[PDB]
Amino acid sequence: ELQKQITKIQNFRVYYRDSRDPVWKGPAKLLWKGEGAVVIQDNSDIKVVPRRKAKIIRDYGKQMAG
Amino acid sequence: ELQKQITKIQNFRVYYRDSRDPVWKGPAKLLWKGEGAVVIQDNSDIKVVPRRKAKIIRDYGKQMAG
Amino acid sequence: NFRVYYRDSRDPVWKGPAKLLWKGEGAVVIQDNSDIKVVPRRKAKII
Amino acid sequence: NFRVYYRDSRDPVWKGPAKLLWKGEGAVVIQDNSDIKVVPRRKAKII
Amino acid sequence: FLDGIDKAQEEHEKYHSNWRAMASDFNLPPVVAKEIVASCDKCQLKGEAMHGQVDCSPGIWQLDCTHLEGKVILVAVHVASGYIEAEVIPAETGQETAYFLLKLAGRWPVKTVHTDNGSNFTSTTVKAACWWAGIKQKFGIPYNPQSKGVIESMNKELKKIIGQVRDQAEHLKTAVQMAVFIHNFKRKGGIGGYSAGERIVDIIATDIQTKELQKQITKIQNFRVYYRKGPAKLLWKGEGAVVIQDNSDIKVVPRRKAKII
Amino acid sequence: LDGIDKAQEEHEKYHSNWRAMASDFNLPPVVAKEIVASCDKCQSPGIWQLDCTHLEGKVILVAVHVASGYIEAEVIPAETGQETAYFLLKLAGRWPVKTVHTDNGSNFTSTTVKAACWWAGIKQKFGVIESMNKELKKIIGQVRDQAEHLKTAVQMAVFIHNFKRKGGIGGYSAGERIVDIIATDIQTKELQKQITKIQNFRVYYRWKGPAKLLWKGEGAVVIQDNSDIKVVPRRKAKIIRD
Amino acid sequence: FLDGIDKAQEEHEKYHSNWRAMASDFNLPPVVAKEIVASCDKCQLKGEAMHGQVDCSPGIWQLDCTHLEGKVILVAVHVASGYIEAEVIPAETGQETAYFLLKLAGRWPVKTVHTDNGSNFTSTTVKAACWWAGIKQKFGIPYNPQSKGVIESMNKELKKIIGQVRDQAEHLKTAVQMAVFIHNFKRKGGIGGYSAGERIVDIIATDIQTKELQKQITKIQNFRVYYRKGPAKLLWKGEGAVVIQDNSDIKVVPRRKAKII
Amino acid sequence: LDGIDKAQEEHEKYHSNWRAMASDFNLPPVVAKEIVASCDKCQSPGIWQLDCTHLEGKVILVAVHVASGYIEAEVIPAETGQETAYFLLKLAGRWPVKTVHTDNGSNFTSTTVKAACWWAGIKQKFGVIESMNKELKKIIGQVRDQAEHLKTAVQMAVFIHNFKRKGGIGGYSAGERIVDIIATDIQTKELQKQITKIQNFRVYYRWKGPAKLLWKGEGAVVIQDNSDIKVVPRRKAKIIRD
DNA sequence: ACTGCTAGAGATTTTCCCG
DNA sequence: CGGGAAAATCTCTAGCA
DNA sequence: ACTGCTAGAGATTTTCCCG
DNA sequence: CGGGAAAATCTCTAGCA
Ligand SMILES: C[C@@H]1CCO[C@H]2Cn3cc(C(=O)NCc4ccc(F)cc4F)c(=O)c(O)c3C(=O)N12
Ligand SMILES: C[C@@H]1CCO[C@H]2Cn3cc(C(=O)NCc4ccc(F)cc4F)c(=O)c(O)c3C(=O)N12
Ligand SMILES: [Mg+2]
Ligand SMILES: [Mg+2]
Ligand SMILES: [Mg+2]
Ligand SMILES: [Mg+2]
Ligand SMILES: [Zn+2]
Ligand SMILES: [Zn+2]
Repeated sequence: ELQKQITKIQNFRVYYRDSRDPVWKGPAKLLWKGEGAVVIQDNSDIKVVPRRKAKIIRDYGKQMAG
Repeated sequence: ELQKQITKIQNFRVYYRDSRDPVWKGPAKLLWKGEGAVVIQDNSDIKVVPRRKAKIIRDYGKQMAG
Repeated sequence: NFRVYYRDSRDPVWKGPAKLLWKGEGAVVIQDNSDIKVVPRRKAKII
Repeated sequence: NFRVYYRDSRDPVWKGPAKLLWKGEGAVVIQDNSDIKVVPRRKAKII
Repeated sequence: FLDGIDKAQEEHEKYHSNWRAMASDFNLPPVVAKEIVASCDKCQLKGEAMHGQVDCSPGIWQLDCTHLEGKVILVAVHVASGYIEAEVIPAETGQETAYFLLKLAGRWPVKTVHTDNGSNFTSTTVKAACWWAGIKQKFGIPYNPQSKGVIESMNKELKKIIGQVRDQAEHLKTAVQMAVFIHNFKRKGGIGGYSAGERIVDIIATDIQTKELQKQITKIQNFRVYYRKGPAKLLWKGEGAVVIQDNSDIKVVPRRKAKII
Repeated sequence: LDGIDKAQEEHEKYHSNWRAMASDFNLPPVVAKEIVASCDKCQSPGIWQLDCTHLEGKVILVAVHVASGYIEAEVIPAETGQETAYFLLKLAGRWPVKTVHTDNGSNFTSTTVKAACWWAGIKQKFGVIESMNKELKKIIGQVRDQAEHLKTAVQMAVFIHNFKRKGGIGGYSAGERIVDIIATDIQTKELQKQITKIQNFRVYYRWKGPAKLLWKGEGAVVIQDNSDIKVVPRRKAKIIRD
Repeated sequence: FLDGIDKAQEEHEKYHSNWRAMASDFNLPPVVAKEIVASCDKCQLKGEAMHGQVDCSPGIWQLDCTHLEGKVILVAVHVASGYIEAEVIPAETGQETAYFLLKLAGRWPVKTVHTDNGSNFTSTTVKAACWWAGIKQKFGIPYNPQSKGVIESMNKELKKIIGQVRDQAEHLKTAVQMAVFIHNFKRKGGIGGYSAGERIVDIIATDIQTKELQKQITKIQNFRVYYRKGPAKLLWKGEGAVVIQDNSDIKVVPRRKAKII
Repeated sequence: LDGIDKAQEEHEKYHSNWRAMASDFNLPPVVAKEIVASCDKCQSPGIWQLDCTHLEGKVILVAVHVASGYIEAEVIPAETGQETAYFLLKLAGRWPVKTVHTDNGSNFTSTTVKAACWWAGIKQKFGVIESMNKELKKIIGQVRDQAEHLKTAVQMAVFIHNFKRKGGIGGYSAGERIVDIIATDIQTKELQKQITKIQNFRVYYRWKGPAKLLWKGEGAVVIQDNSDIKVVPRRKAKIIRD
């Protein structure tokens, strides 16, 4: 029921940036999504990210390669 | 006689750069000087440097602070 | 409070000091002689 | 040998291929239709 | 150095010496020298050495006009994917800009538009069109093309492809449409090795999908968490950490000192 | 991996598709696709439909993505091949257009339209478009008074149709539906790429004969021998190219 | 993929696809896709992403002209120290440039000059003046101000100080001379926390001193070294390393496998 | 450090200066300067001399750095205070000019020259210049034919004097000599800065009374107590500001 | 109260393929 | 486990005018 | 065969001063 | 040995037009 939803949210990849770094930080792992903040998992490090800074995709592609 | 000359050459500080790095590398230590190449000591690492890339000074103020 | 010094949009001359009204990531909002202005942090200095 | 492709001094259009005659740190010397030219490595590509 | 500051002040009133010169010469501490330079209006001449970051929410487009061979090309980019839409228009007028935007918003979901302050964009026509199709208009800082860096770089790229294909077409508008096709489907790279077309489809589908999934989770998962403080809604929990949202303030706390009810 | 036998049993009970196995028992999509392709008893996103419509003495070019009902329309100065070709070139640079279905007409059967189709890699073929033109005209009448010129009303009707009208299974817009359909299509093309990549290899395990490579992972290699998918450790297998 | 290359070629002949698009689509190896892009002349559109390094030998000056309030300011910088000399001249002519250079070379030791290709610099007058005072003229690549980055940045800095002091002077030439004084003696930083004036004095004195010391060492220290090869002059030795110069090729070798005679 | 007593003996035998000790027995310059300053029995780079010269009906402004004999000259349109002031402002922005010695004249005793001297921090004072003007004129005559206008011959003579004529102790040019003199002067000002920095401290060691801080290093602190320089370990001493 | 970015070209550092 | 080879990642630039 | 650089403004990381 | 404070070092930008 619910754990399926949690893990499916979990399959979504999050690219994001921080305040002063122009480089986009590698795919994290989507944990929660709100109207303005995204909560991710970047190398066993949970960060919260402003929505305006996070590009969220699935990577159709990585997914079909498993 | 001669060792005085060697150590005096040794007191001279060499700033220098390498082929693709725009940053000037901190004061090395002048070992030999020729018409086109300079031989220095940069952190127990002997390098040869094109003259056109090496600025050589004494640091009059380091010298008078000993 | 803070003084703000800032290049205006096109003019090359630096103006100021102005009051800081707001500071964001990337831009500031300043008041210089009853004239609210929004300057990039690249074109401004806060003391 | 190498082909060289290069922005000329002011013209925005890329020219080439030309022969490599010399390569330095920072610049190259090229021949394009009996016309020796000295181009910055920023404005040139060697294949 | 109480005596030197007066000498360092009169001197700076003439030469405007950087803090290092005054510290060396008048034997002042670095903080005092910096304080002398810091209070001279005639020395505040340089801004901060950083760059901002433009918004990349899945609903924001950057629009600009650009010129090529006497014609005006109107260009949009979807910021998150790099997906472009362009069109040779006959005039940088508000009528031709409002019609272009009405077409964009009827094709893709457009929430905010970000442009400079050129007249075609600051029109009442573009404003009533954005109003009709619920679009929010952001205007960057005047004469700050950096605020629209995405669309400006896309101008660069669009014109590069147009130069590559121009000989395959008679008229410029055909070259422009071919370049839009080429950028959208024939160039792969970026975050998921994608083309801009695939990437925008992913960004839009992901947005739909995750919003749905979360509506479902929050309809099912109903809990209140007390930590350290008062009650706080539970967002997600796992691996010895419990992200909560209290009083519209998201925070991550360790699993200890946090009880779920 | 461990549930491959369970997935095989599942397919022999309900004839479900590979996506179901991949979502349920956690299998790489190539392995699920192989399981669903092993049973003979168990055996669109790029087609657009084009047509012209006339309204108040002006011609509207209408293109409908049939799989979704998503519509792209504009007013054109004249029913010419130049205008049909410019429309088509705009459409293909914005949505992946593989096939266009048109009626027997002049604009659509023109060397310039043919040249645009050839440059963009679009195949041509000569009651959906009729009904959805009717609905387009209905919305154009519903909003005509909100715009002076006809092209603004046409684009306002396009907007309303693609995003303000809702129906079907779960009530989605045509924009929602086309995005999901194109996303499924990108998934499909990616899985086809992965298959076309791996099917050029053979595997030797424990040696036994040749065996088709399906999936290749960190500490396992899923293969196929005599119509029977089997997992072997990587160190005990050798992969070659043929 | 032998079959796909033909399809990837005909396609690139139309869309000019980057290597990633063709590799993804036509299932080609990355090397083969890159080879397809690499042979299309219509895709060679970008140069190398580096920068050269200008010469900094103690005898090279960079000269440029610059404009301020209708007047022409002729500027020189000593590249190694940042020491500037400037002057409001009445015309960017060869006569006023040759006279300026004759004065510079009579004040400081000037070996090479590096300028752009403006007419005042490519004159026969500037050439005969450089010839009279044994100066070598380098001309950078045409329309490459990067080759003269030092003097160009010094133009920036000179004009900034001129703006700071302009109100203290009536005429521009006075403002210019004050700005030269201020940059040369009232701004400290760089390699030895120096002002440009002190730094140039150090660079010139060091050059004299070390050339002398080495003439003396090489007059005294006379040895031939055999390593691994033939004889080789010994330059310096110490700490398990013996830098030698064989056939005009300096090399550092470890102390082992190297005998001094 | 260990040779401080040897340096003290050396100064009592030959009255040599601090630079000799610092170069010989390896001592920080403040400590050598202290040793040389402890014996009472053992007790220019910025002065320029200006004058005008007349040649072929034109006035040459000549400035000679007296310590070296290095010359800076140009032709000026007129013997005015504006031209003398512009000359002076150019000279001080290029060489460290502290004091100018001029004859009793108009150009040199002008409010504009005075204002230029005040802005640049130059003190004014009203047979070197005469002899070196003679030599300047000699070179100007030697090279006059190699240049049409007089100012080119004046700058060619400046060049020759500053760099092609050689004499004195070891045969140096005026440019060589002024560079060495200014370099010695920068050394001198730096050692004065270090003294003026350290003399605002007192040291307590082993406690004993106050003691002047001389040098402060990594594992030692050289001080002075009762006119006797002494070295103490850092851990056994405490430095304060007074 | 708002904000540089992009895509290619060489260089460097991970990742992999089989003895 | 170890080089060699390939791929991924990093570094940096022009143009957008 | 020739070549981006400089100086200031915030940020980060060493170095130091004494318990 | 250890924080706190200071200094040195690093990072990055505009203008040179
Ligand atoms: C009259 C409208 C409104 C008011 O201002 C003008 C002038 N302008 C100038 C540039 C420009 O200078 N691009 C070069 C650039 C430099 C740096 C960077 F980060 C990005 C860049 F594009 C534009 O692009 C642009 O669209 C306009 C324009 O539209 N207008
Ligand atoms: C007629 C002479 C000879 C032939 O070319 C022209 C035109 N020119 C143009 C610039 C210029 O564009 N500076 C901006 C800049 C940009 C980048 C950078 F790295 C350094 C920079 F200074 C000059 O500075 C300059 O002196 C000249 C000049 O003298 N001439
Ligand atoms: Mg614009
Ligand atoms: Mg623009
Ligand atoms: Mg120039
Ligand atoms: Mg210039
Ligand atoms: Zn100031
Ligand atoms: Zn191509």
